[PDB]
Amino acid sequence: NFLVHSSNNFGPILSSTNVG
Amino acid sequence: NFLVHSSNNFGPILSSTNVG
Amino acid sequence: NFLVHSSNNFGPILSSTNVG
Amino acid sequence: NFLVHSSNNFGPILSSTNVG
Amino acid sequence: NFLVHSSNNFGPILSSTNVG
Amino acid sequence: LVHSSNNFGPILSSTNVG
Amino acid sequence: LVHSSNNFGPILSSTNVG
Amino acid sequence: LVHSSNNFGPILSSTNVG
Amino acid sequence: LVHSSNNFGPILSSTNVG
Amino acid sequence: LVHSSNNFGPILSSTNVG
Repeated sequence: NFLVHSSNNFGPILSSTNVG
Repeated sequence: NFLVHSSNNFGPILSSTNVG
Repeated sequence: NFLVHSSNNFGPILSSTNVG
Repeated sequence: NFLVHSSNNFGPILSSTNVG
Repeated sequence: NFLVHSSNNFGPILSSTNVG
Repeated sequence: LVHSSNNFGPILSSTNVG
Repeated sequence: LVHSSNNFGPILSSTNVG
Repeated sequence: LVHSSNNFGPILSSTNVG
Repeated sequence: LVHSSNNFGPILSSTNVG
Repeated sequence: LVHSSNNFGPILSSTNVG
């Protein structure tokens, strides 16, 4: 009996975003 | 008995977005 | 007995988006 | 007994979108 | 006993969309 | 033994120059 | 034994120069 | 024995130069 | 024995020069 | 025995030069 919401929402990976 | 929502939503990978 | 929603939504991979 | 929704929705791969 | 919806929806691959 | 698999293992992996 | 797997193991891994 | 797995193990791992 | 796993073990690990 | 696990063990570990 869970009746849960269980939001994991964001999981981003901004790897090596070599912004200049 | 789950009755769950279980939203994993975003999972992005912005790898090497070498923005100039 | 699940009755779940289970939305995985986005899974993008913006690999090497070398925006100039 | 599942009765599930199980939406995997987006799975995009914007590989090497070298936008100029 | 599944009775599922199981929508995989988008799976695009915009590879090398070298937009100028 | 039953499944509803939605697997995807992508690669995207080689010498990517910029 | 039942499943509803939604696996994905990506790689994105090689010599990425900038 | 039942599951609703949503696994993903990514890698993103190689010689990434900048 | 039941689950609702949402695992992800990423790596992101190699010689990253700057 | 039931679960609602939301595990993630990442690594991010290699020779990261700057």
